Amino acid sequence: YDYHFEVNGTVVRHKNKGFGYMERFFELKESCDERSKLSKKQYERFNALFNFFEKNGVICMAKDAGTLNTSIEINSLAYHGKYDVMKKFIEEQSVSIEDDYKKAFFLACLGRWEESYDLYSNIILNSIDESNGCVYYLSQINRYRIYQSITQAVTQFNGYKPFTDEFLARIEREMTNFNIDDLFNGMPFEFQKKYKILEFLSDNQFLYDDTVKLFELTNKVGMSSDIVVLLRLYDNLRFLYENCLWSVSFHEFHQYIRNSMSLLIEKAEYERTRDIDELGFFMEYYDFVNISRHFKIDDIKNLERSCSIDKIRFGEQEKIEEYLVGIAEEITKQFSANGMNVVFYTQFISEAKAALYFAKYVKLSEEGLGKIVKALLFYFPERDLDIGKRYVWLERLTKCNELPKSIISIIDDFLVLQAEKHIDQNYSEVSSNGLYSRDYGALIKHFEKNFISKRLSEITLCLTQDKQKQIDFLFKLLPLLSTNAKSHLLSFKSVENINDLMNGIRIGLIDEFTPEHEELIIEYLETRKVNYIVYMSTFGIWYFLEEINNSKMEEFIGMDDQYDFFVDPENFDYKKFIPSWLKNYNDKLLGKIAGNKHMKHHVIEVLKERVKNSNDKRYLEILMNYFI
Amino acid sequence: GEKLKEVFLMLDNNVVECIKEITESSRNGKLVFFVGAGVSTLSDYPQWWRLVDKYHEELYGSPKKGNYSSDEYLRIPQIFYNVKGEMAFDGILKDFFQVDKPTNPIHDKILAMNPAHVITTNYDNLIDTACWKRGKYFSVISAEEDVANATSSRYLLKVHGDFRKGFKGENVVLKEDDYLNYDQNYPLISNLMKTIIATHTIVFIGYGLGDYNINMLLNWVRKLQKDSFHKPFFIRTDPSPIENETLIYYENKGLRIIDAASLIDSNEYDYLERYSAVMDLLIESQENKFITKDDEVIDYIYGKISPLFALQYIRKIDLKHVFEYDYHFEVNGTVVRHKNKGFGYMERFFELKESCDERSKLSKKQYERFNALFNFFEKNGVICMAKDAGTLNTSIEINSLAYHGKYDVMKKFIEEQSVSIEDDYKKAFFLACLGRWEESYDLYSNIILNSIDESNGCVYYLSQINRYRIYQSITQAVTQPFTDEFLARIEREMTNFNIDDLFNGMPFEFQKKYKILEFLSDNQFLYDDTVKLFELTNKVRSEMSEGSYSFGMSSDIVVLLRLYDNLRFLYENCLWSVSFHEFHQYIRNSMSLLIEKAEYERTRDIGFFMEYYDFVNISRHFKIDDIKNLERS
Amino acid sequence: GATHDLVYHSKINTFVWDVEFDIVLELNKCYFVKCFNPYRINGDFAVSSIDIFSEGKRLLEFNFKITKAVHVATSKDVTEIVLHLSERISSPFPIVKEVVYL
Repeated sequence: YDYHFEVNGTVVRHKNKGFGYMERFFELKESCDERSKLSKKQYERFNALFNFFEKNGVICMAKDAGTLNTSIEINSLAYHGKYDVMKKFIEEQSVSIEDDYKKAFFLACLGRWEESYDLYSNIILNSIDESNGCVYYLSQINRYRIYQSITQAVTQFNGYKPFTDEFLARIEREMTNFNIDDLFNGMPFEFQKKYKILEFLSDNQFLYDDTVKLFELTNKVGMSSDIVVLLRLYDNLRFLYENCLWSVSFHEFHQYIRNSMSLLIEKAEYERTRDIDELGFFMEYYDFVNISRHFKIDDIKNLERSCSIDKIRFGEQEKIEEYLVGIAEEITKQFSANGMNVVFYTQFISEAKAALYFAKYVKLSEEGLGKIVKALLFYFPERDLDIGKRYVWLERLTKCNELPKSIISIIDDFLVLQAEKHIDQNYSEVSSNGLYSRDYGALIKHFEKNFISKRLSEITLCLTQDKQKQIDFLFKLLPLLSTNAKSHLLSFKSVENINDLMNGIRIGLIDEFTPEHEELIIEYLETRKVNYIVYMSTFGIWYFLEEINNSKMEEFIGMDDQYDFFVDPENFDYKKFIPSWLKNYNDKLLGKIAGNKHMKHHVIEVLKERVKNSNDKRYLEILMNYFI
Repeated sequence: GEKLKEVFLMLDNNVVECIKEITESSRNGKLVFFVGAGVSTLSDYPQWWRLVDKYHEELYGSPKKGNYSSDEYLRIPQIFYNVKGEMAFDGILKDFFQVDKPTNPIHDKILAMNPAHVITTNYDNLIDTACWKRGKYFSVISAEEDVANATSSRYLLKVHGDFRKGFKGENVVLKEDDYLNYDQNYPLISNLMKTIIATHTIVFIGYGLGDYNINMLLNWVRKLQKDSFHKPFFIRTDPSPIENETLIYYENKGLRIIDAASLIDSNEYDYLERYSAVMDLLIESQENKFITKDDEVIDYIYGKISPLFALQYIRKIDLKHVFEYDYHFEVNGTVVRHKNKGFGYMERFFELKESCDERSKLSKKQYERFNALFNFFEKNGVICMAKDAGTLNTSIEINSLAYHGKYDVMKKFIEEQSVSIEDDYKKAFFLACLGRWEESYDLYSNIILNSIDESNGCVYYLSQINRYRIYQSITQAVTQPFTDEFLARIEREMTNFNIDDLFNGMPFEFQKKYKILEFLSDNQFLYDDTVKLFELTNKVRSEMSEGSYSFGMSSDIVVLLRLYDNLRFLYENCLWSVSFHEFHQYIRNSMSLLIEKAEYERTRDIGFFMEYYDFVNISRHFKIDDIKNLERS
Repeated sequence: GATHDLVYHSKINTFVWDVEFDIVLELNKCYFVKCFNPYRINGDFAVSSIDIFSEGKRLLEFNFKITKAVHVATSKDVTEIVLHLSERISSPFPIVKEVVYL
């Protein structure tokens, strides 16, 4: 409490009733003539202290301020996700005990919790007397933290097989009643004096003051505390990973970056939407990493929902491309083989799903997009992404990008693989979402509608009758074929279905619309009339959109009031127009109903009635963004 | 698990009394084990006679034929040391004692009783490395210069040396001449051991009643006074049961023998079931499993709650730490079990609540104890188990004149004369609230001067805290009112007040009975509830955008009833920590997110009835600009 | 008697609550999920899409008078309750056991 060290490298005085020793130290920094005046041993001490203060990011007094360029540079292989070089450091032989301490933390990160536990023990056994104390004190803490990760880890893995029961018995009889609250109180006389800043690490909840400052953000908010808070994230986070602390893996730290990044994103959103008079948050690489790792996918969804990431831009996009291609090759090499540390798989798959989900917004190259799309389609494991969820992620990766024909080749390869896997007549096709492989075909038709598949053409040159699933699946993959093989699949022509011409035939096919299906609609509606004196909206919309061509519909007024709402808009009683009926229609319809005036002004009055009376915001958004 | 219970049923009075003394001495933390050779030799550790055997092998050649008495265990090495010298003697010492033998479970059972000190006569590294595997720093004090550099107050006193500093005969006590003039080679270790023995409860384990250390200490305790010391215990694990004349003689010598062979049935070689037999009899005596009488559970509950009859309100997340992690006390009056490996004493207590016939079965003093505990549990808002739930009508009723704003009646209470020290404590808090900070400071001082010895401790501990808090309100208040003489007086009075050691210096009874009253001597203590407010703001803020009109239970009400638990705890026990800014931020942030939260659940359209106490809390713990911004967003 | 789980997702006017249907449209163990993709590419003109399960897709011709509906937890045939939620709501599939919200 002789100074207040603020997070920009600027030091102010507080209660230094003394010489002003740091002020004299900075005077010794700039002045060259003063450094000659000292003695040689204190000159070398001055150089070591100089390297200290330049390294830890404290540059000057607050008297002489200036270009306060603040930038975090985490020099730790565990943070960036470089899992290869970590392994290559582990199997190398160490010639120092401090190299062992890092090596231990690295294979703590890789899910190799047993060998890291033992290496935490050997450092304690072999650096006890006096190195500095720090690689005897911290390694004992890290052994207890990795004990808590193993013990809590096998709690719910059982209630698939993480560790042997002998090791669980050994660490139970070893760490039986470990009290951490007296470890520093039992460190010797030199350690307690020189390192009475290293005692919060032996404390359970220690990251809570910064939380209370986040409330000052959320409460009643030039320069602001925003940047300060962000540079405090970048101070705590940098302190854990660079001194190789295993306290990063617990849930206190995860809640910390969760809450902190949540309120800075919502905060910069809030300052962006202070616009009721007067018509930044640049999101560098480290923020892309922190969102990809310390969130879950549902968190990133909710950051898309409330705050809007349209305004948010992304920089350093080449290293973002390097992190993404690193995730792609790592999930590739982990699932081109039998390699599965179950623990490391769980933590890595959280980072991987979140990273690609949040990699919608960044821009990539062609070969990088090829690598991520290939790893997302082929080598990505099951039970985490289903084939509709893969369409969500891939749809994100292809929405804001113009598809450069190589992704069309890769998705074509995935379609060939799905066609070669629907041969067995037991295939399930999960994607409980409702999205299926027909949508992959629709995506290709959305970007390159003139695409012809070669191997699917050959497969439809070899489907006689025998493989029924493969026929039906390839029928849902209709428009990407060649005409002769197309007719060869159209050996099995449709049935007398109506909306199972849509549900059974989910490939459009109103472009090919037979005249007897007008007649079949006539037959259907006259049976519904003779049974009416004793699905539907789809063809009512089809008559309203004028995709079909028949004037038989006019004599069928009264069977369905939706159908009455779409056949005759002028003679429709808008007094009995049910509102519900407006949330189930998409933009093409809600966007061509506004084209029909007799409909449009009546639904303007009833939507003003429901928005004014109730408090719906679906009807409010339809009242704002499509109609008027 | 059943046989040990049956052994507890078949124990006589005396042994049971001894077990009660031991579990008392552990639960205060005054328990000091005096272990020996026996607890080490079940780790297959090299015993001393084998060393004497190999010494005889290099001394007289051929093996010795028959008996080894006492002094041959000292003389045959001594002869060896005078013939072959230091170095070769160290050689056999290395070759025999460079071992890596594992740790017995009886070292674990010793280290499960929370010992203050551990005294020993071994030469191993078993029990200290067992402590390094644990977290309990016992400063291993083996030599005289280890005493002056002792870094803790929990010792590990190897009173004959260790081979920690080399396998040499200089550092350990092995030969006849070494045990002879011991008290002029190691004068300080014995002073510390006799100090610990005089100030604790010494329990012998691992010895036989012929051991020279035991009879040496018994010579010293016969040199002492009669009523000064405490009679030590002696766990006896011998193959033969103890005889009656050895019993009469050694009980009159000063020990208190608990035998292990006359308590269970065992064999001639099965030591470990007798060590674990009596030692686990101590441990499951701590685990309350032997408590089965209804009278006993009343004794237990009254033993843990009759401290708290002085306080006006007790939080639910403090009563969780009275019965330490045996239940989870949730804020609706419903109690669930968590880690109660025992009788289920609270379940039996609620069975004693509804059943009228059971209340007659108890004794009269425990009937009145039952009525006092009954008034406790109805007052603090804990009504029943979570098995029998029902109409959980929860309502806060703060009975404090400072909360409601009744400033008139406060004054009228202050100028009235008080006839109790607890009326003074309230009276002090009231004129702390009225801005009369000087007279409240002095009345905080007079209670300390005049309730010091033993009222309950609470109106000596809390009033000292409240004096320091009103000092911090005066000192921070004149920063940005009072005469300068009073500022000088409280500056020379409260000059370097450390609050972080006040409870650590409260006596033995206060630290045990009120180890829920130590967060009040801590600066930031209201921060866990803050982290729960983020669970609100997180993904139960994720349901407005989907229109989910759900109608279930949420943590919202729980959070609100946690406001109404902390707030009620401060005002009703008259705590001046309400006036600071941590508490103001607490109700600010908490009410902000509950108002925005109920707004959020209201606008999921694609209650929050606001009673009197919420009107008060908004009017007092906000500023006007806050209430504006609650009108805005 | 399981109203403590009844949610009324009302962008698509459903009642997301885990029942297990027994149908006549004759099968057993049925449960329903629904989409919310209004930006669907070539997948009719509707926002939602039912994906009927029979321990897997049934691969759809559907009228479905409801025959037996049982709650998962207390098993409490909630038949009439489901009928009540069909007596008010004029959308297909009132009880839909999950909603994806694309």
